[PDB]
Amino acid sequence: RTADLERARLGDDGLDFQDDAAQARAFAQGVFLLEIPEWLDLSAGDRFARQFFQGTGVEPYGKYRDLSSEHFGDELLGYHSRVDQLEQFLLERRFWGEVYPSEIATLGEHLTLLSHRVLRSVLASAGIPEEDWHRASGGCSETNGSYHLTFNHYRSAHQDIGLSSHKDDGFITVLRTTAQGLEVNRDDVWEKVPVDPACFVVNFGLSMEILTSACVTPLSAIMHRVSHQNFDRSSFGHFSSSRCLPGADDGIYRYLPSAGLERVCGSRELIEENDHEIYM
Ligand SMILES: CC[C@H](C)[C@@H]1NC(=O)/C(=C/[C@@](C)(O)CO)NC1=O
Ligand SMILES: O=C(O)CCC(=O)C(=O)O
Ligand SMILES: [Fe+2]
Repeated sequence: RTADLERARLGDDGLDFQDDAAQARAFAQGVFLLEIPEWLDLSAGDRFARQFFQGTGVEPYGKYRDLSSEHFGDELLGYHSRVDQLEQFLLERRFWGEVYPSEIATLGEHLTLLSHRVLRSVLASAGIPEEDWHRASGGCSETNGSYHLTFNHYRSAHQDIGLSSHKDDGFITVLRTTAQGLEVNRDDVWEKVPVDPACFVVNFGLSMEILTSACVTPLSAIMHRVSHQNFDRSSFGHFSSSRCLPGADDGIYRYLPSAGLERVCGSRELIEENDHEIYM
Protein backbone atom coordinates (compact mmCIF):
# COMPACT_ATOMS: atom_id res chain seq x y z
CA ARG A 1 0.00 0.00 0.00
CA THR A 2 2.96 2.35 0.60
CA ALA A 3 5.72 3.06 -1.90
CA ASP A 4 9.38 3.17 -0.88
CA LEU A 5 11.03 5.98 -2.83
CA GLU A 6 14.71 6.66 -3.39
CA ARG A 7 15.95 9.84 -1.70
CA ALA A 8 18.34 12.29 -3.36
CA ARG A 9 19.78 15.71 -2.59
CA LEU A 10 21.24 18.42 -4.78
CA GLY A 11 25.01 18.28 -4.55
CA ASP A 12 27.97 19.96 -6.21
CA ASP A 13 27.79 17.72 -9.30
CA GLY A 14 23.99 17.45 -9.43
CA LEU A 15 21.60 14.80 -8.13
CA ASP A 16 23.18 12.70 -5.36
CA PHE A 17 21.47 9.39 -4.69
CA GLN A 18 22.88 6.73 -2.36
CA ASP A 19 24.38 4.82 -5.30
CA ASP A 20 24.04 4.34 -9.04
CA ALA A 21 21.49 1.54 -8.61
CA ALA A 22 19.34 3.84 -6.47
CA GLN A 23 19.42 6.49 -9.20
CA ALA A 24 18.64 3.80 -11.78
CA ARG A 25 15.61 2.68 -9.76
CA ALA A 26 14.50 6.28 -9.18
CA PHE A 27 14.77 7.28 -12.84
CA ALA A 28 13.08 4.08 -14.05
CA GLN A 29 10.19 4.52 -11.59
CA GLY A 30 9.82 8.16 -12.59
CA VAL A 31 9.41 9.47 -9.03
CA PHE A 32 11.72 10.08 -6.08
CA LEU A 33 12.25 12.27 -3.04
CA LEU A 34 14.44 15.38 -3.14
CA GLU A 35 15.62 16.86 0.13
CA ILE A 36 14.51 20.46 0.60
CA PRO A 37 17.49 22.82 1.03
CA GLU A 38 17.63 24.06 4.62
CA TRP A 39 17.80 27.69 3.37
CA LEU A 40 14.62 27.43 1.25
CA ASP A 41 11.60 28.85 3.09
CA LEU A 42 8.33 27.10 2.20
CA SER A 43 6.13 28.72 4.85
CA ALA A 44 4.68 31.46 2.64
CA GLY A 45 3.81 28.90 -0.04
CA ASP A 46 2.16 26.59 2.50
CA ARG A 47 0.05 29.52 3.69
CA PHE A 48 -0.83 30.49 0.11
CA ALA A 49 -2.06 26.95 -0.57
CA ARG A 50 -4.27 27.13 2.55
CA GLN A 51 -5.72 30.56 1.69
CA PHE A 52 -5.93 31.27 -2.04
CA PHE A 53 -9.47 29.92 -2.46
CA GLN A 54 -11.09 31.81 0.42
CA GLY A 55 -11.66 35.27 -1.08
CA THR A 56 -10.72 38.84 -0.22
CA GLY A 57 -11.84 38.51 3.41
CA VAL A 58 -8.84 36.29 4.21
CA GLU A 59 -5.40 37.97 4.38
CA PRO A 60 -2.92 38.02 2.89
CA TYR A 61 -3.71 35.55 0.08
CA GLY A 62 -7.47 34.96 -0.08
CA LYS A 63 -7.97 37.58 -2.80
CA TYR A 64 -6.40 35.36 -5.48
CA ARG A 65 -9.73 33.48 -5.62
CA ASP A 66 -10.99 36.43 -7.72
CA LEU A 67 -8.32 36.20 -10.47
CA SER A 68 -9.65 34.06 -13.32
CA SER A 69 -8.09 33.20 -16.68
CA GLU A 70 -9.51 36.28 -18.42
CA HIS A 71 -7.16 38.44 -16.34
CA PHE A 72 -4.16 36.78 -18.02
CA GLY A 73 -5.01 36.23 -21.69
CA ASP A 74 -4.25 32.54 -21.09
CA GLU A 75 -7.12 30.13 -20.42
CA LEU A 76 -4.85 27.81 -18.41
CA LEU A 77 -4.03 30.37 -15.71
CA GLY A 78 -5.67 31.76 -12.60
CA TYR A 79 -8.18 30.20 -10.26
CA HIS A 80 -9.83 27.02 -11.52
CA SER A 81 -12.48 24.86 -9.89
CA ARG A 82 -11.96 21.36 -11.24
CA VAL A 83 -14.49 18.57 -11.64
CA ASP A 84 -12.70 16.60 -8.90
CA GLN A 85 -12.34 17.83 -5.30
CA LEU A 86 -9.36 19.87 -6.47
CA GLU A 87 -9.42 23.62 -6.92
CA GLN A 88 -6.26 25.33 -8.14
CA PHE A 89 -4.48 28.59 -8.77
CA LEU A 90 -1.99 28.28 -11.65
CA LEU A 91 0.41 30.99 -12.80
CA GLU A 92 3.26 30.96 -15.31
CA ARG A 93 6.61 32.61 -14.60
CA ARG A 94 6.03 35.57 -16.93
CA PHE A 95 3.35 36.79 -14.47
CA TRP A 96 4.99 35.99 -11.10
CA GLY A 97 6.75 39.29 -10.42
CA GLU A 98 3.72 41.38 -11.40
CA VAL A 99 0.81 39.27 -10.08
CA TYR A 100 2.07 37.02 -7.27
CA PRO A 101 2.99 38.33 -3.82
CA SER A 102 6.66 39.26 -3.73
CA GLU A 103 7.55 36.31 -1.49
CA ILE A 104 5.56 33.89 -3.66
CA ALA A 105 7.40 34.96 -6.82
CA THR A 106 10.63 34.46 -4.85
CA LEU A 107 9.63 30.90 -3.99
CA GLY A 108 8.87 30.27 -7.66
CA GLU A 109 12.26 31.57 -8.79
CA HIS A 110 14.12 29.43 -6.26
CA LEU A 111 12.15 26.31 -7.28
CA THR A 112 12.88 27.07 -10.94
CA LEU A 113 16.57 26.94 -10.19
CA LEU A 114 16.38 23.72 -8.20
CA SER A 115 14.34 22.17 -11.01
CA HIS A 116 16.85 23.55 -13.53
CA ARG A 117 19.67 21.73 -11.72
CA VAL A 118 17.63 18.53 -11.38
CA LEU A 119 16.79 18.49 -15.09
CA ARG A 120 20.37 19.00 -16.31
CA SER A 121 21.47 16.11 -14.10
CA VAL A 122 18.73 13.94 -15.60
CA LEU A 123 19.49 14.88 -19.22
CA ALA A 124 23.14 13.96 -18.68
CA SER A 125 22.21 10.60 -17.16
CA ALA A 126 19.89 9.84 -20.10
CA GLY A 127 22.73 10.26 -22.60
CA ILE A 128 21.22 13.25 -24.37
CA PRO A 129 24.14 15.21 -25.90
CA GLU A 130 24.69 18.49 -24.07
CA GLU A 131 24.64 20.54 -27.29
CA ASP A 132 21.02 19.40 -27.87
CA TRP A 133 19.72 20.20 -24.36
CA HIS A 134 18.20 23.62 -25.06
CA ARG A 135 16.10 22.46 -28.01
CA ALA A 136 15.36 19.07 -26.40
CA SER A 137 14.00 20.74 -23.25
CA GLY A 138 12.26 23.70 -24.89
CA GLY A 139 14.51 26.01 -22.86
CA CYS A 140 14.23 24.26 -19.49
CA SER A 141 17.89 23.19 -19.57
CA GLU A 142 18.54 26.91 -19.06
CA THR A 143 15.84 29.30 -17.78
CA ASN A 144 13.85 29.73 -21.01
CA GLY A 145 11.17 27.11 -20.42
CA SER A 146 7.61 27.68 -19.31
CA TYR A 147 7.27 27.38 -15.53
CA HIS A 148 4.04 27.18 -13.53
CA LEU A 149 3.80 27.62 -9.77
CA THR A 150 0.51 25.92 -8.98
CA PHE A 151 -1.36 25.76 -5.67
CA ASN A 152 -3.83 22.98 -4.91
CA HIS A 153 -6.75 22.76 -2.49
CA TYR A 154 -8.90 19.64 -2.14
CA ARG A 155 -12.48 20.41 -1.08
CA SER A 156 -13.37 17.48 1.16
CA ALA A 157 -17.05 18.46 1.00
CA HIS A 158 -17.09 17.50 -2.70
CA GLN A 159 -17.69 13.88 -3.60
CA ASP A 160 -15.37 11.50 -5.46
CA ILE A 161 -11.65 11.52 -6.09
CA GLY A 162 -9.28 14.28 -5.02
CA LEU A 163 -7.54 14.46 -8.41
CA SER A 164 -8.02 11.98 -11.23
CA SER A 165 -5.29 9.59 -12.37
CA HIS A 166 -2.92 11.34 -14.75
CA LYS A 167 0.59 12.22 -15.88
CA ASP A 168 2.04 15.72 -15.84
CA ASP A 169 2.64 17.46 -19.15
CA GLY A 170 6.21 18.66 -18.81
CA PHE A 171 9.73 17.54 -17.96
CA ILE A 172 10.09 17.98 -14.18
CA THR A 173 7.48 18.45 -11.45
CA VAL A 174 8.65 19.53 -7.98
CA LEU A 175 5.81 18.77 -5.55
CA ARG A 176 5.47 20.08 -1.99
CA THR A 177 3.06 17.95 0.04
CA THR A 178 2.68 17.68 3.81
CA ALA A 179 -0.45 15.51 4.02
CA GLN A 180 -1.45 12.03 2.88
CA GLY A 181 -3.38 11.62 -0.35
CA LEU A 182 -0.85 11.31 -3.16
CA GLU A 183 -0.74 7.87 -4.77
CA VAL A 184 1.47 6.59 -7.58
CA ASN A 185 1.04 3.66 -9.92
CA ARG A 186 4.53 2.24 -10.29
CA ASP A 187 4.39 -1.00 -12.27
CA ASP A 188 0.64 -1.74 -11.98
CA VAL A 189 -0.26 -1.36 -8.27
CA TRP A 190 -1.43 1.89 -6.71
CA GLU A 191 0.71 2.86 -3.73
CA LYS A 192 0.55 5.69 -1.22
CA VAL A 193 3.47 8.10 -1.42
CA PRO A 194 4.82 8.48 2.15
CA VAL A 195 4.63 11.91 3.76
CA ASP A 196 8.01 13.55 4.40
CA PRO A 197 7.86 17.31 5.11
CA ALA A 198 11.65 17.47 4.66
CA CYS A 199 11.48 16.37 1.00
CA PHE A 200 9.84 17.35 -2.24
CA VAL A 201 8.27 14.70 -4.42
CA VAL A 202 9.88 14.83 -7.87
CA ASN A 203 8.44 13.17 -10.95
CA PHE A 204 8.76 13.38 -14.72
CA GLY A 205 6.05 14.44 -17.14
CA LEU A 206 4.97 13.38 -20.60
CA SER A 207 7.57 15.51 -22.40
CA MET A 208 10.37 13.71 -20.55
CA GLU A 209 8.89 10.33 -21.50
CA ILE A 210 8.60 11.37 -25.15
CA LEU A 211 12.12 12.82 -25.16
CA THR A 212 13.87 9.75 -23.71
CA SER A 213 11.81 6.99 -25.34
CA ALA A 214 14.71 5.82 -27.55
CA CYS A 215 17.43 6.19 -24.87
CA VAL A 216 19.32 3.34 -23.22
CA THR A 217 17.09 3.66 -20.14
CA PRO A 218 13.86 5.42 -21.17
CA LEU A 219 12.31 7.58 -18.47
CA SER A 220 8.58 7.37 -17.88
CA ALA A 221 5.96 9.85 -16.72
CA ILE A 222 4.54 8.31 -13.56
CA MET A 223 0.79 7.86 -13.32
CA HIS A 224 -0.47 9.37 -10.08
CA ARG A 225 -3.62 10.61 -8.39
CA VAL A 226 -4.94 12.09 -5.16
CA SER A 227 -7.39 9.88 -3.30
CA HIS A 228 -10.77 11.12 -2.12
CA GLN A 229 -10.17 13.48 0.80
CA ASN A 230 -12.42 13.27 3.87
CA PHE A 231 -10.68 16.30 5.39
CA ASP A 232 -9.28 19.28 3.51
CA ARG A 233 -5.84 18.94 1.93
CA SER A 234 -3.56 21.50 0.31
CA SER A 235 -0.30 21.36 -1.64
CA PHE A 236 1.66 23.18 -4.32
CA GLY A 237 3.92 22.28 -7.20
CA HIS A 238 6.47 23.73 -9.59
CA PHE A 239 6.11 22.46 -13.17
CA SER A 240 8.74 22.77 -15.92
CA SER A 241 7.51 22.57 -19.51
CA SER A 242 8.79 23.29 -22.99
CA ARG A 243 8.16 26.98 -23.68
CA CYS A 244 4.42 27.10 -24.46
CA LEU A 245 3.59 30.72 -24.88
CA PRO A 246 0.32 31.52 -26.72
CA GLY A 247 2.45 32.99 -29.53
CA ALA A 248 5.81 31.33 -28.80
CA ASP A 249 5.63 27.49 -28.67
CA ASP A 250 8.93 25.55 -28.56
CA GLY A 251 7.46 22.13 -29.44
CA ILE A 252 7.97 18.61 -28.08
CA TYR A 253 10.83 16.44 -29.35
CA ARG A 254 12.01 12.83 -29.38
CA TYR A 255 15.77 12.24 -29.29
CA LEU A 256 17.25 9.61 -31.61
CA PRO A 257 21.03 9.43 -32.28
CA SER A 258 20.32 8.24 -35.84
CA ALA A 259 18.12 11.29 -36.52
CA GLY A 260 18.70 13.93 -33.84
CA LEU A 261 15.58 15.56 -32.41
CA GLU A 262 12.30 14.91 -34.21
CA ARG A 263 9.30 17.10 -33.49
CA VAL A 264 6.28 15.22 -32.17
CA CYS A 265 3.79 17.98 -31.31
CA GLY A 266 3.52 21.45 -29.84
CA SER A 267 3.97 22.20 -26.16
CA ARG A 268 0.66 23.97 -25.54
CA GLU A 269 -0.99 21.32 -27.71
CA LEU A 270 0.27 18.62 -25.33
CA ILE A 271 -0.97 20.60 -22.32
CA GLU A 272 -4.48 21.25 -23.66
CA GLU A 273 -4.88 17.62 -24.73
CA ASN A 274 -3.70 16.36 -21.33
CA ASP A 275 -6.10 18.60 -19.40
CA HIS A 276 -8.88 17.14 -21.55
CA GLU A 277 -7.69 13.59 -20.77
CA ILE A 278 -7.29 14.19 -17.02
CA TYR A 279 -10.77 15.55 -16.32
CA MET A 280 -12.58 13.13 -18.65
C1 LIG B 1 2.30 23.19 -17.99
C2 LIG B 1 1.11 23.94 -17.41
C3 LIG B 1 0.28 22.98 -16.56
C4 LIG B 1 -1.06 23.64 -16.19
C5 LIG B 1 1.11 22.50 -15.38
N1 LIG B 1 1.36 21.09 -15.76
C6 LIG B 1 0.41 20.05 -15.31
O1 LIG B 1 0.57 18.93 -15.61
C7 LIG B 1 -0.71 20.43 -14.46
C8 LIG B 1 -1.58 19.46 -14.12
C9 LIG B 1 -2.63 19.69 -13.04
C10 LIG B 1 -3.20 18.35 -12.60
O2 LIG B 1 -2.02 20.33 -11.94
C11 LIG B 1 -3.73 20.58 -13.62
O3 LIG B 1 -4.98 20.21 -13.08
N2 LIG B 1 -0.54 21.53 -13.62
C12 LIG B 1 0.36 22.59 -14.03
O4 LIG B 1 0.53 23.52 -13.33
O1 LIG C 1 -1.73 17.56 -4.65
C1 LIG C 1 -0.91 16.65 -4.91
O2 LIG C 1 -0.29 16.03 -4.03
C2 LIG C 1 -0.66 16.28 -6.36
C3 LIG C 1 -1.17 17.40 -7.27
C4 LIG C 1 -0.80 17.08 -8.69
O3 LIG C 1 -0.44 15.94 -8.95
C5 LIG C 1 -0.89 18.12 -9.73
O4 LIG C 1 -1.38 19.23 -9.43
O5 LIG C 1 -0.47 17.90 -10.89
FE1 LIG D 1 0.33 15.70 -11.18
